[PDB]
Amino acid sequence: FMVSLPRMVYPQPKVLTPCRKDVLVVTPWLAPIVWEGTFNIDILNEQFRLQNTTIGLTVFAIKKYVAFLKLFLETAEKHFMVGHRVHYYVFTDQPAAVPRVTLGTGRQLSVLEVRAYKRWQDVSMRRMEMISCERRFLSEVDYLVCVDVDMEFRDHVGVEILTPLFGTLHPSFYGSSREAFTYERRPQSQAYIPKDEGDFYYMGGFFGGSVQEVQRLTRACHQAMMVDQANGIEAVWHDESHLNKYLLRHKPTKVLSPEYLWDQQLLGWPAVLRKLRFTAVP
Amino acid sequence: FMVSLPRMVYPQPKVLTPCRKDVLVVTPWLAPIVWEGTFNIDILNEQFRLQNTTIGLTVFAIKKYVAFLKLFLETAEKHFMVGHRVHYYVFTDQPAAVPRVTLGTGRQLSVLEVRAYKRWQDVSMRRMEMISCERRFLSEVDYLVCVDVDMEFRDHVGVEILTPLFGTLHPSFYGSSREAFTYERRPQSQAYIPKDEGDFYYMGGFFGGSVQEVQRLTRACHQAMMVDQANGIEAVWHDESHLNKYLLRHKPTKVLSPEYLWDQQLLGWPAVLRKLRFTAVP
Ligand SMILES: O=c1ccn([C@@H]2O[C@H](COP(=O)(O)OP(=O)(O)O)[C@@H](O)[C@H]2O)c(=O)[nH]1
Ligand SMILES: O=c1ccn([C@@H]2O[C@H](COP(=O)(O)OP(=O)(O)O)[C@@H](O)[C@H]2O)c(=O)[nH]1
Ligand SMILES: OC[C@H]1O[C@@H](O)[C@H](O)[C@@H](O)[C@H]1O
Ligand SMILES: OC[C@H]1O[C@@H](O)[C@H](O)[C@@H](O)[C@H]1O
Ligand SMILES: [Mn+2]
Ligand SMILES: [Mn+2]
Repeated sequence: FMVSLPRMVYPQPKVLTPCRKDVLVVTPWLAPIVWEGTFNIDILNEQFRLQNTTIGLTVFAIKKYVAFLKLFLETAEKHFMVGHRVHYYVFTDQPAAVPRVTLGTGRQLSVLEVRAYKRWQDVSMRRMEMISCERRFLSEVDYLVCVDVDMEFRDHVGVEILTPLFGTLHPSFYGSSREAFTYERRPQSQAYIPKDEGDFYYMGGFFGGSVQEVQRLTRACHQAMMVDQANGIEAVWHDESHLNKYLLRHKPTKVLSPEYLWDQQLLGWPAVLRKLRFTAVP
Repeated sequence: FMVSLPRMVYPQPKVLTPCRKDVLVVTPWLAPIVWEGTFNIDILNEQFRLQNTTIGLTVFAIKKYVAFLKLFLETAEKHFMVGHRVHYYVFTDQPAAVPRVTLGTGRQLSVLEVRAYKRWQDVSMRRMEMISCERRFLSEVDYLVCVDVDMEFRDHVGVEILTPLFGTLHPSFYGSSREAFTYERRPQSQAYIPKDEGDFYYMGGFFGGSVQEVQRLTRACHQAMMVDQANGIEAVWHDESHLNKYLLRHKPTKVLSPEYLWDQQLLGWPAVLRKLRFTAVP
């Protein structure tokens, strides 16, 4: 039951003036592509607060990556779903290395101890298995957001992202034609996508959705990875290749612009990006 | 469980070329606004067929309005959800006057006999009550679409419209500022909207959604109309005023452009409309 909004005073949307004329703001399957200027966060905040929405955020910090948690969490506190209920799930082989970061009201952190794998490829790839865990998220949160830890928030990341299923435009490929995408190209892999298929190249470092849709996606990608293993093939970009195959065949209901996953050292600050919200740490 | 799409070959969406630059294609609460050029119907058709989607279409044909049914249904057959399962629900005081129109496969028509009210205002207004009926739609269709009968389809009206809750931009007001909207302005009415509120002016002749959301909307508008009656006030534009109050406070998840409800005699064929899909019959 969606509760009625209260009276609100805000600028009228005008149908004969687009917000943004410089970028695609809706996919061909009618999913919004989230850019600054496309959303009124006051409206969205109302809608999601009236539902008492809880967002879970998953992050893996294995081996030396535990060093990135302090900045990741400190800046999450400043920028990520502020005002909403948040549950951080920190998966680590080193529980005692998790920094004690002061949280705002309505926000909590759980440390989930996991095995470290030796190869950084397996650490990255096994996130899907670990995320898929399963009864816990279903009882505790409405949405799950799944990110890389070697990152910092610099600007607003809020309920505008929430939807049944989302992926994020990889910042190196948003302007590329599809044959340039680094999809897995060997037919022997479950992640295979031919040169004439593909909508976008999604980044493995930022995806999410409802708990149900996230469990579906992580289960399907883990199954597909196990099939590849049994067959002696490792996809070119590991979990990210499978994520891309999944999202090709199960279209996301929102797509995040590269505002939401950017690398300023590698790519600068183009005029098309009005905000750099979540960025790579050198 | 959303089933996997098959391989498909279609044009790549390019994030640095918008489809449409001339019109707003997404609302500030991240609802798509459906214009020609924003959707790939082949993708949407796949998505909805894999769900075996059934669409119900409600139409009232009371008193002399039964004359409009032949053209309405004949042209629906040519343009409305072709290839999908369709159930037409024709509400009439004259069952024997319903024309025998030949339907495509997978499509059916039921005639629901109702009382005629004397005043065209009450005939229009009581649609909400009649639509809200209730167990029947829940068992028989996935979505309900609710339209005026004095209309004809001229072009494609398909699954691009389907969503939990939609309204349609009134063709006389899409370019107007909000204080020009003919919302009910008396505070004594449940339909009241102040001059500094409002996103759009939605047309009472074309709305829809999931069966659940449509039942919510029609129930809320009927309750609000009964309150107004008890209080001796009739809103300026009857059901349409209440519809507008509802959609202000419960935002639609898609908005249809005026392609979907147009009057060529009154308003011509502006360049912003690439297609005139469902049009007023003189
Ligand atoms: O030794 C490792 C390697 C990977 N990761 C996790 O896997 C993510 C993906 O790896 P990485 O950020 O190195 O990949 P990149 O962004 O360079 O593609 C990291 O953010 C961590 O969250 C980890 O915790 N420890
Ligand atoms: O005597 C009447 C008056 C109204 N209607 C139904 O109510 C709708 C709304 O009325 P109308 O189309 O006259 O309103 P308008 O489009 O002129 O605002 C009509 O399409 C019919 O579906 C009807 O069936 N018989
Ligand atoms: O081509 C795909 C790759 O692009 C790189 O820029 C990124 O650092 C990698 O993790 C991978 O996503
Ligand atoms: O101002 C609202 C009105 O606009 C007219 O153009 C239309 O014929 C009416 O039914 C009503 O919608
Ligand atoms: Mn990373
Ligand atoms: Mn009409």
